[PDB]
Amino acid sequence: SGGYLVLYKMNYATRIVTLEEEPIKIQHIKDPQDTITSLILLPPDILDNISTLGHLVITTQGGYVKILDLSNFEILAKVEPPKKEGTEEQDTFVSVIYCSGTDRLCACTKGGELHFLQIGGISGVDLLVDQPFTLEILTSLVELTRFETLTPRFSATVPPCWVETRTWKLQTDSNSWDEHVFELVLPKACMVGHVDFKFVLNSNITNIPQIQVTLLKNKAPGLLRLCPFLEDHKEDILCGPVWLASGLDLSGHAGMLTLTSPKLVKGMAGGKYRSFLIHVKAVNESENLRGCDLLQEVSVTIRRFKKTSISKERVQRCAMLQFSEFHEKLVNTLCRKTDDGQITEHAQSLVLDTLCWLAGVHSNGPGSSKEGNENLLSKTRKFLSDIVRVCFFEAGR
Amino acid sequence: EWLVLRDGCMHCDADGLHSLSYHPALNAILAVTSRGTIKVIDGTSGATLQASALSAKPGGQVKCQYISAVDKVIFVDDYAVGCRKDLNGILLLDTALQTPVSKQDDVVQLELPVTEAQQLLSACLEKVDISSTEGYDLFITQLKDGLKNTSHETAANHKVAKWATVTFHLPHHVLKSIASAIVNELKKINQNVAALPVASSVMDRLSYLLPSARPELGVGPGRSVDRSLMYSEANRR
Amino acid sequence: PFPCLLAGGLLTYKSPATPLVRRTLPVLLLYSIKESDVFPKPGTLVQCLRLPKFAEEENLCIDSITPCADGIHLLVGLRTCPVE
Repeated sequence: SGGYLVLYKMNYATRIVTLEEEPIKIQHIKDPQDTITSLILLPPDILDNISTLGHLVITTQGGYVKILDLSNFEILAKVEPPKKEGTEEQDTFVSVIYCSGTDRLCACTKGGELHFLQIGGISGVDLLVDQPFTLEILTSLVELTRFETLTPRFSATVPPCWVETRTWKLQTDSNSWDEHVFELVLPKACMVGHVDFKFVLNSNITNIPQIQVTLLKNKAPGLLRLCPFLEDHKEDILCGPVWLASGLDLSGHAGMLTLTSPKLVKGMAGGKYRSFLIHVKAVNESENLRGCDLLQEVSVTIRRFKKTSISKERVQRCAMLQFSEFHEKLVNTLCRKTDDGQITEHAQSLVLDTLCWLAGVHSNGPGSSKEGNENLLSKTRKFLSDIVRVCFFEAGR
Repeated sequence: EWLVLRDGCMHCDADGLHSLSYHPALNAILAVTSRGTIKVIDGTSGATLQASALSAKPGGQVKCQYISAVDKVIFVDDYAVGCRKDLNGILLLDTALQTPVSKQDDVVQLELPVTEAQQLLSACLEKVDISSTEGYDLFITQLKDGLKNTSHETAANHKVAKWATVTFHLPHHVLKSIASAIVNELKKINQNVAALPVASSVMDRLSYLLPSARPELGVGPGRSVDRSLMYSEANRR
Repeated sequence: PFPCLLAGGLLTYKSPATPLVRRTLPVLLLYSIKESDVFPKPGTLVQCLRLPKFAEEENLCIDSITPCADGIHLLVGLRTCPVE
């Protein structure tokens, strides 16, 4: 026989971890050439991109790779071993592991080769614009506006010149003083809210350095002009390019940057992107540290959008971005010209919350078509006197 | 029928592969050859990061396994079982299965990173004068040759540079005296350089490698503790 | 719920033929691990699970033991034990 697969039952009857004598499942490998040498269990959630017990990948004696449902041990996927180069001999697979970086099954052959096996291969939505400005829907919009802190920790590596919700202190290294790439990987694929970038500079700084930081979409592996490194990855930019002056404190020794963009949410709407790149360059027109070397300390933290009770929030969040006529109705609500009752201070407050939301998200638009921005700013300036009157004269604090 | 897609192959070793291990923390394929050498391969480009012989006995049957719950790699040879975890992003697998020595004169293989070696060389050539220490010239020669060999691989690839290590096959007592001398010399000159934690870590590691060099922990009222040996965090806890 | 060590062992014993014949049988041995603070002592057997008859008739040996991701099921892979 090629071996046996016995599915037993965990016993929690007493206070001591015991086992049950009766096996739930008995499986026989009729083929002698299919003798089991190594096995790996695949979590079922990978395929989500009697309750199912996941799938098992086993290497046979003859090199065949078998993927079987653990519930019934039925041969669902079969992969024959490859041919050794220059001959017809079987390059029999010996042991199999799972490579999460490539999302593949990495198996070793008899001849020392390594092979990878890959598994797997707007209309009709209810928008958040057409409905009127009732209190409940505005409350739902505000609940969609909220943010949540990412927990647990994440994975990110930095150039060695920096030494460690995380922080890193910078050492005076000029090996890569020009370019600095910080690579980050999301722990799980979920709704990306924004990222907070905190820095501390040198205490003896009298003039502000001309240094820029730009978020970038990390590229998936194959299966006034910006710096050449940013130009190489220009087509996949997702924030900025913003300079250092956008967030300096009064002292000049600290600062702040919130990195996000409408293009960011519009591109995560496909639900594929999971890793990002932070690109840092000093742009030019005692320790004479220039630009990147001038930074003293850096701290990074990443937030997420709050997961509400309304599903398919991707299209809802992309609605207002794609359809800008909503803002015009909102400025009408601001003017109190609309006849659908009198607008209360709570509804106006939520309207202003939505307006601050859209201004904040659109504050960093990388090469985006400003036609929507032009339309909302035109609707602003068209009713600017009325809105400032109703807010600063006919409204509370 | 479940669908499986094939997209090519890469060549790991010419002697054949028997057992495998993947390290999720480093995206490193710790492929185990049938001759006992472990080839660490980067999981993002398909390039071998390093090759290690684990300092194990020749001809032994090694078996490498990875545990993601504890994030530790277990190597089981025919004689002894070792446990390893990543340090500064690299797995120090050169002495993964090294058997503990019984005497101070027994030669111990010592692995160090590139940056630690550079700091040690800079201190010993500019800021530390330990020429009176035993084995100092041999250690200096080994450090210089390792650094000049490692710099060539450092200038080419960064990941290969980080995975590259410097190996000193030196007696245990010689290494203890050199490390203690570096620590004392850096303490008397009151210079806070990166060579001091490296020397302290090296001396503590060598002490841990020798069961005969373990005075009892005297935790009791009215009794002082010898701070020089107590520098290890394990003693403090 | 004290931790337990489950070792897959193969027993070889001399039995009369129905000259002594060497018989091989694989069993699961479950031992206590956590020391006492009538709980079984560490190194003393807690449970001796017996594999079914097809393991002994074909002289199989326990190849691999792998708990399932559910936490309620256990998978045991068996293979033909070579004869000395």
